[PDB]
Amino acid sequence: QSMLWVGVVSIFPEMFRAISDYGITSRAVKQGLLTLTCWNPRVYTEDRHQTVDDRPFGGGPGMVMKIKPLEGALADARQAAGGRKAKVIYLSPQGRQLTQAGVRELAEEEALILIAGRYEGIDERFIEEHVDEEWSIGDYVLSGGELPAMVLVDAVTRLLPGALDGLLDCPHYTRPEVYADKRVPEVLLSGNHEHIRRWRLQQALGRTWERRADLLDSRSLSGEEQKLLAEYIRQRD
Amino acid sequence: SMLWVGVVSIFPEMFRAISDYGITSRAVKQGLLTLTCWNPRVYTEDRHQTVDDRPFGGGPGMVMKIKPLEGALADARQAAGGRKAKVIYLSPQGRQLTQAGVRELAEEEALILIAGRYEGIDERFIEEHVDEEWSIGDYVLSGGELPAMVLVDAVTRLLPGALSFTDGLLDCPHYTRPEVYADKRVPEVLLSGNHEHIRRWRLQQALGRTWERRADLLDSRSLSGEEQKLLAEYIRQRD
Ligand SMILES: C[S@@+](CC[C@H](N)C(=O)[O-])C[C@H]1O[C@@H](n2cnc3c(N)ncnc32)[C@H](O)[C@@H]1O
Ligand SMILES: CCN(CC)Cc1ccc(CNC(=O)c2csc3nc[nH]c(=O)c23)cc1
Repeated sequence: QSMLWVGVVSIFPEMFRAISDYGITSRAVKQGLLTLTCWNPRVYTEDRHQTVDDRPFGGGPGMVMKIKPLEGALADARQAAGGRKAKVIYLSPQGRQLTQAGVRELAEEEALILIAGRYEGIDERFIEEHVDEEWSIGDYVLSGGELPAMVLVDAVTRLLPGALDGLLDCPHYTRPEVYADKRVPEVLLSGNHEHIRRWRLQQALGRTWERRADLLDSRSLSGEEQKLLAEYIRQRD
Repeated sequence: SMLWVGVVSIFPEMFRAISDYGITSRAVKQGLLTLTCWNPRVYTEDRHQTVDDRPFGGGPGMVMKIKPLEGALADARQAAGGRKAKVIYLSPQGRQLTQAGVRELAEEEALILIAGRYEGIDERFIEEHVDEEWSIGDYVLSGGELPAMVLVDAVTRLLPGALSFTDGLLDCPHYTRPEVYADKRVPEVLLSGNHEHIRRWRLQQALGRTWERRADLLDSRSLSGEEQKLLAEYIRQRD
């Protein structure tokens, strides 16, 4: 009955408590908006040492994940999905960088089977055969795909209806009015509810321009927001 | 220990995912990593005031107070000792983390990471105490705990003894046993070639895969004579 079924293929399923016990994903799991199941490839091995790493063909340092244990856990995950259209995602640095655009696309799916790789990664033929899409969470290399898998689940979950632009946010201020010789901008303490809306929007635009100008090349600035940005750039030291 | 990490988060027990598992866990055991947590809620004035307060000027949502954060931070600073500690705020508004930044962060002796929730943080605390602001990518998460864990993991691989985007290129494909799987056979160069044939093929595959998937990384990185030939040969023979 859940609006998104997620199956995670990982040798560390305990690690995923970070999303099952905490936050919006945890809430969604309880509310039944998200079914979160794990599939340890180690419980699909033929030896007592639960060996899941194989040597690489052509030498070189590192290990490759063993194909048969992965095959097992994937088949089992596919089985539990039922009649749901399940997209198989491999979390990989070589994948399509995840952006909110991709998150919206992934949120439209009814089932997601996420492969959390380890060591040097998973065999190319295994990808070629089973994987539907490859995603990266950013241009940095991590030790495994469990944290990227959890990041993907969290990002998509917020979009699931009931769980809860291209412009950075405005700065935020809370109690006290003055702290360590630093005072809250007057516009917030004494100002119109449309002039606070004005200032916040102007700060949003300005901070985006200052830090993430690329997000503004993508965006198409309106008349109203170009004037507030011009005001920001000119009213700045 | 080699590197000292202190995490300022309202969910300190979430960090069990990196302290108990993988390379980071190994590093903590081996004594290369020192992982500590600092809950801001155990620093309020009264145990009645929440960590989340109201935003000045109205609007929807909540903000994180300066005092609870300031307490945890001054305390985290104390435990670092004589170590030069860089204070990082994990935020979507920060500049995007790349392997370049990871290498820079790995050179540090101590790191104090600030994880916030969906609520903002009072700008004055940032202005005053934060040394760097980092984002893990252009997507919205509920909080900075997973980005904090991602930062710690990325950095700990670089710590000597614990064990794409290295040379600005993606990686080559990988193949393991069996020689033939699902009617697909391991490229001969790996089964029969020498250690020079293999280097050349792997480099050609890394170039080709980068060109195919992340052409932007190639606009940035300049291509050499040997590389352009390996890439031309990749493009022209791909099909
Ligand atoms: C040592 S890393 C990748 C090594 C190498 N670049 C490769 O994939 O051939 C091992 C695993 O961590 C995951 N991973 C690492 N960095 C990632 C990132 N930036 N985004 C998503 N997954 C990542 C993937 O599941 C990958 O198979
Ligand atoms: C209070 C302002 N929020 C909009 C109502 C903006 C906002 C703040 C904090 C978050 C939570 N994000 C992080 O803590 C975070 C920390 S690092 C990071 N990297 C990529 N994406 C991220 O969401 C993050 C999300 C939105």
